[PDB]
Formats: sequence, structure tokens, C-alpha cells
Amino acid sequence: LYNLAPFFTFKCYGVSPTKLNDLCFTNVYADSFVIRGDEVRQIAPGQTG
Amino acid sequence: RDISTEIYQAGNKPCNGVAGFNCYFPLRSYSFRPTYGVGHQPYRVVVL
Repeated sequence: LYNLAPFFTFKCYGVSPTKLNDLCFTNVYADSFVIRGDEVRQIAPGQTG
Repeated sequence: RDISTEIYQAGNKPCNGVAGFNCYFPLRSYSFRPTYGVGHQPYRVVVL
């Protein structure tokens, strides 16, 4: 998925960007939904609305 | 000692001019809030 083409919005805060395969986790939780393209920026924590 | 503040990218060429999960601004700010404990309080560090 790192080299996949049609990924458009790629913005996260959590871990090291390219070192994510070098530190090891315990459990991974995947949350899936559908939202309008206008307020994709709103998904980041910190703001309101 | 390095002072350059160019956009960090370890293999991500198109990051020039934009940010993302794979590319950030290389710098980040310390909070040093009074409510923060000894585990996060500002420590004067001098390496001799």
C-alpha cells in the first residue's frame, strides 16, 4: 500500500513515517466509513464543527 | 550540528512543497507546561 497510486489524502500524526515497519506494535484497529471530500481535513483532531 | 529546515523525506520525492504522513516539517515544539510533571518538565542538560 506504500506505493499504491490512487491514494490522495495521506496525512497522519502518530508514528515515524517511513520507519513504521521497524517499530513493532501490539494490536491494529481499522476504522472504515465514508465522508464528503470537502471536510476530509476536518477529520484531524484539534478543531471543531 | 545541523540547522537546515528543509522538508524531511526518506525516499518520498514529491514531498517538495507539501506535508503529509510521510513528510513533516523537521522541527517540533516543546510544551513545557507548568502542569507537566517531572517526566516532561524542562530539564537543563549540559553534557561536559
